[PDB]
Amino acid sequence: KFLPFQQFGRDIADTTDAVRDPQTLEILDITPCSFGGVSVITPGTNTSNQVAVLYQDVNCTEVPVAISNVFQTRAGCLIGAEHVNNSYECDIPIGAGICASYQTQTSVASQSIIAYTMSLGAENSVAYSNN
Amino acid sequence: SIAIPTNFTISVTTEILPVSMTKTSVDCTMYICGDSTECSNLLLQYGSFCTQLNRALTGIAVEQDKNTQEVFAQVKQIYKTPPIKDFGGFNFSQILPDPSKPSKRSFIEDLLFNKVTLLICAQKFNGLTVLPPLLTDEMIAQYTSALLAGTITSGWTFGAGAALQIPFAMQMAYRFNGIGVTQNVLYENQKLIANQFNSAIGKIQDSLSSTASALGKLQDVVNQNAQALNTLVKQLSSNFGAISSVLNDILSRLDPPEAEVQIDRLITGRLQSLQTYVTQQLIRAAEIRASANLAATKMSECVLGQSKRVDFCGKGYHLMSFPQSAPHGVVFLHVTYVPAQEKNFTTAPAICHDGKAHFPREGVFVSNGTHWFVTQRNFYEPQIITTDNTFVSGNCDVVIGIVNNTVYDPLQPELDS
Amino acid sequence: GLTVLPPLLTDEMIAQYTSALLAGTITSGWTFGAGAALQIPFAMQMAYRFNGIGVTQNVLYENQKLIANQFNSAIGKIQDSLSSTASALGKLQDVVN
Amino acid sequence: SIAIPTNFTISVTTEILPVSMTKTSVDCTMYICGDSTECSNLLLQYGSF
Amino acid sequence: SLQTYVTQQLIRAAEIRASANLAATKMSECVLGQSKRVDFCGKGYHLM
Repeated sequence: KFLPFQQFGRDIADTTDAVRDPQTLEILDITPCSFGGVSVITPGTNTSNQVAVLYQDVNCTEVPVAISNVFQTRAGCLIGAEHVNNSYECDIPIGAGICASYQTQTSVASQSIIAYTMSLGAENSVAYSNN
Repeated sequence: SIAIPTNFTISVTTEILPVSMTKTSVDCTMYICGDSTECSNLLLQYGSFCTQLNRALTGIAVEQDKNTQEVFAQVKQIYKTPPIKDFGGFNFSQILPDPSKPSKRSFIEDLLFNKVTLLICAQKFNGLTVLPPLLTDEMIAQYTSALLAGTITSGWTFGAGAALQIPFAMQMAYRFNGIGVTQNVLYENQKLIANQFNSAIGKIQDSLSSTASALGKLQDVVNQNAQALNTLVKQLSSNFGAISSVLNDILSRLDPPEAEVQIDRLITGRLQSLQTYVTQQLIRAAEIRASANLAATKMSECVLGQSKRVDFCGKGYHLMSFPQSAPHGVVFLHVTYVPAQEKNFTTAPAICHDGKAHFPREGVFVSNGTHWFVTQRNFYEPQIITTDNTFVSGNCDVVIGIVNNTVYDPLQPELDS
Repeated sequence: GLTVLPPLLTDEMIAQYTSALLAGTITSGWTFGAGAALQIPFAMQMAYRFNGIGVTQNVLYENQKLIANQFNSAIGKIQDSLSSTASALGKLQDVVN
Repeated sequence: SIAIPTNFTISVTTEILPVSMTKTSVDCTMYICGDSTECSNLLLQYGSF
Repeated sequence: SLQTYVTQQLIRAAEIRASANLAATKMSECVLGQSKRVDFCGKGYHLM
């Protein structure tokens, strides 16, 4: 709710979070559209020339704007990544454990950058006993 | 005069160390210009301080990832706890992770996680992107669980090579050997030792969920980082000399041929604030790196071994250390041997039996006033003086403080034939 | 505007700590830092440091009087070592400078 | 071939470790402006430095 | 000038804190016990 003489609202740093339009008396809001950087995940150029672009802290909505090829990590939307059920060691860290690691499985349905939750190592169970 | 303890209180003290500041980055163009093209062009002319800033902060984030990955991931294989837990009466259920919770953590780490609690989107608008740590809380908990399993089953040998299952009492007796106490003490007072350990663990658990000031270092580092970011944001609300503190007003009111001076003032002031901020971040990250190296070393020769260095693995003699996860930090449960229940005694460095001094081969010489006994240094275990506990070192004249007393020969009764 | 706030631990209290550590180190040996202070004859504690470097205890007692002169003469050398050249306190002066 | 010592020696070696520097504080307006109220207004314009 | 002085202090304060933390270790290992770390508590075999 705004007072009769209140139409501009500075949030913490003279940034107008909320404004009131002049014609009617609605109370509006301001939020920057698509702030947030990018990233590039690729193997060596000699090894391959296909890259995967990361859009951090961005929900998977702007992918068709700049472009399976869809993934929503805890850090941000990642394109050009093929999820895999199993887990290997971390080759190219991204975030939240998702470590991209390009691998050519059998030259068929491969030669693509894949992203997966990294394994922590080889699981083990020591044959413990009391004697 | 000598004093020897007769009882030991196995304390459990917690040492909390920062391990990593919150990963953070900022965009020069977003912070200084706020998505304005004129300011971006002016700063591109002004120089590559943008690249320097971004590279420095990216290096900070990378080295923090390295700290997190190096202080914890010291195990080649992720061991898991055994199903049946007959750990010599040591109730480990409080620190061993259990599947009852939706998150596979233990209880003490849960209390630590819920102890520390911290708007961000408003600051995030001006390029204050916060990257998430590569290792997640679940994987950190799994690392802690693997370390605890290794310590509880193999002890120290899993640091060197393959883990070797050891009965828990056996490795505890080995640790008493390492701290100069014979195995017999433990193998005679095992039940009392287990009761003391469980009582200490319970008291620690109750103490943790009493006052939130225990995690002082972690709370202070989080608060310092939040305050630094907050004042960095608040710096945007200053004129720095020009008519207005917002770029859009300057652009609208004044043409660039005249507004260039004011926008240059804003650019210089904000970049000065930003470089001050990154210098502070560099120094704080160096401090955190030193703390993380100390934490890694402490884990290396406390959890995976038994350091004979005083106060490195808790006050008093050191037995084990149980690492536990924490929000952007680690905590160690230094299981410390501490003597108590002392008693005055009369001591003599040597005994002259047949003209020859009989030094003790291992232990001290004490007397209850009537008899004469030899005991281990750190525990009152009276023993009859025999030739097995002593060794002759020549004539008994040069030594000072020697007392005339007999030495029982074990062979003589066997010579009854 | 420049000011020099005094340290909380004044020169008197600091010298008490070093005295307290010295008192603990001499009589109680080293156990005073770990658990509780335990009276130890200073001859025994020295003989129990030789045992910590492989030298048997008998060596110290067989040569205790010789050791006492060796250590005390070294201390006297230290006193002359300090008040001969001020360059011994290098790092401490550099901080002040 | 092995060399074994016969008569030992005991030395005393001094070691030097700094523990603290001179605690120092400073005030801007007294340093920067020097009790002048004309400069005190200008300084606060530069934000919370 | 103050920024340079303050920045100088923080970096220098890290030097002392590094030494002070090292001093505490020397005050703990060498003093409160006998340390087997060669060339950490004085050259040669250490006593106290």
